[PDB]
Formats: sequence, structure tokens, C-alpha cells
Amino acid sequence: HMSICTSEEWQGLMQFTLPVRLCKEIELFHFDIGPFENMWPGIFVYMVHRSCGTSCFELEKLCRFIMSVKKNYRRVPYHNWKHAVTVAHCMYAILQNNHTLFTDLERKGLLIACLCHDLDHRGFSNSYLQKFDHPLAALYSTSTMEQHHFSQTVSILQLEGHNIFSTLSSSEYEQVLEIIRKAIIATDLALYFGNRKQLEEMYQTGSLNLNNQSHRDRVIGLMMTACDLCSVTKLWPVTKLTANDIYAEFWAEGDEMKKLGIQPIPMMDRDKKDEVPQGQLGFYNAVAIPCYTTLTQILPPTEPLLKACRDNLSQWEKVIRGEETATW
Ligand SMILES: COc1cc2nnc3n[nH]c(C)c3c2cc1OC
Ligand SMILES: [Mg+2]
Ligand SMILES: [Zn+2]
Repeated sequence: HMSICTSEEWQGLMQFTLPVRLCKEIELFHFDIGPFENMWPGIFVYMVHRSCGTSCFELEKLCRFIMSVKKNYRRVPYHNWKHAVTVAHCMYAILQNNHTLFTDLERKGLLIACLCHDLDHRGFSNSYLQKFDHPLAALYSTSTMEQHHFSQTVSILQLEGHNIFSTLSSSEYEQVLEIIRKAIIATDLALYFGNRKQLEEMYQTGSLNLNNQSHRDRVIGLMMTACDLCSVTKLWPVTKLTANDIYAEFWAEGDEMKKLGIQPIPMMDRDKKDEVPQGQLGFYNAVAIPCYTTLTQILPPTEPLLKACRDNLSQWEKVIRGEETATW
């Protein structure tokens, strides 16, 4: 089954008011939610209301959905509740800077898909679950975890007083759930590589057309990747601290593989930390920089994500040259 929020939890969220100083900061792509843990459910409510209006959801149902989503994220080093809210905030900023390019239905579906995209993550990759024939790999052949995250999202909506979409007409309901399903599967990085090459060719040739549903799905797919990886778009100390959380989870998986008699890939090996600055360089060159370059060409208002990603690539290159200061 699914874990449920207490009455105190969602009632506490209903009376949450955001500090006026934060209303300005939240609009910016570089916004770091890190220092405001007590306000994270409240920041999501504010985002929903700012993106889709104050009445888009029955306030009571929205607060219950949010606090139960929080309760079904695990205490893992990276794929946790903090990650969900960070990903949802990047989607908010993208949607605010390109608001009428997207319909009300898409905005509702995308913000909720971002909050739910890693629901019940156990801190183990698709490679681990496949390699060690976990039941999840038998149920879901490809994009194993992502198909499980969506399955988890539908289950929360299926709880009493949690279906925030039950008031949509029969047709827009099916439409929103499909927007959500496609958004969550798109967060499987395996699919990103093909998605970005298909989008780049459509852009360079001028065939890219947002009124074409297949094109719309791919653009939303790239937006999902862009949000999922947005830790590489923050101010350098935030980017570096999240990288510590990301590697703490990879090293725990690698530790599990060594217990099983299998040498992990160097990236998951805590005895190979000297290889991290070069691995980040490879990740930015092959994954991050291309993602934001393509997203920027399609949606010019997202240029700050690209700019910030280029600045963080410079910082990683400074680490390799032994020019870094600070720490902590
Ligand atoms: C900050 O560097 C990284 C960020 C990441 N974020 N999400 C990820 N999902 N799956 C993978 C493999 C991710 C990943 C990898 C990174 O370096 C290798
Ligand atoms: Mg994921
Ligand atoms: Zn994620």
C-alpha cells in the first residue's frame, strides 16, 4: 500500500503563508530551496497557485496529496523529498517563463509529475535492479524505476481525499494522467540521449512544431531531464554540495555490489574519489551542456539554466587544474 499524511500535517500546510522576501527569490532559476526545509510543502502550494491560479485545486485535497507524497519518499542520500521539490521548482520557473506555450492541464500535470517523479526510490539504479534480477525488473523490462514511480503516483491519487484531478472532465482526466506518465518515463536518462538528438535535428532543419503532439511530448521530455538535473544549474557551492549527495548514493550502491562479490563501475566506487572531477567533466560534456543548449534553442527564456551550467563546468575544470578554494 501507500503511506498517508496525518490530519495535523495537511492542516498545518493549509495555514502556511510564505515569507514576502521569498516570493521574489522563487521566480529565479538559480533559487536553492536547501535552507528552507520547513517551508518545502508550502513552497510547492505557492508554486501551484502562482502557475495555475489560487483555485486550480481543492486546497484541502492538494494539501493532503502533497504531505502523502512527502511521506512516500525515502530517507536516501539523494532521491528524497528535497530532490522532488527541487525538480518541481525548476519546472515552475520554466513554466512561468513560457506560461501560455503550455495549457492549464499540462502545467497541473507537469508540476505534480515533478513532485512524484522519484516516489519510493530506494537509492538503487536500473542497472542494479536488472543485474540482480529484482522483482521490479521482471514487472518493468525497460525504465524499471520510472514505471514504478508512475505506478506509485497513480496509487496516491487513488487514496480517499487525495484525487486532486477527480473534478476534471472524463477526457481531460485521461489526458492529464498521460501527460504525467510520459513526463515520468522521460526522466529515465537512458531515453534522454535519443530524445535530444531527435530534437536537435528537428530544430536545425526547422521541422520543430509545438502544435505537433509528438513534438510537444519530446519538448516536455527534454524539460523533464532539464529539471531532473537542475543541481548543475545552481550557484557553485550548492551544485558542489548536491554532487556530494548524488555520489553518497552511488557509493552506497557500489558498497552493496562489493558485498555481493561484484566490483562496481568507478563512479560507484568510494575508493575511486580522485576520478570524480573527470567524471563530472564527462557528465557535463555528454549530458548537461547538450540538454540545456537544446532546451535554450527551443525555449529561449531558459537561457539562465545554460549560462549557470557553463559556469559550473568552468568550476569543475578549475578543480582538475588544482585551483579550488573554500570547502565545507
Ligand atoms: C552532478 O553529476 C551527476 C548528476 C546526476 N544527476 N542525476 C542522475 N541520474 N542518473 C545519473 C547517472 C545522474 C547524475 C550523474 C552525475 O554525474 C555522473
Ligand atoms: Mg528518477
Ligand atoms: Zn529525479
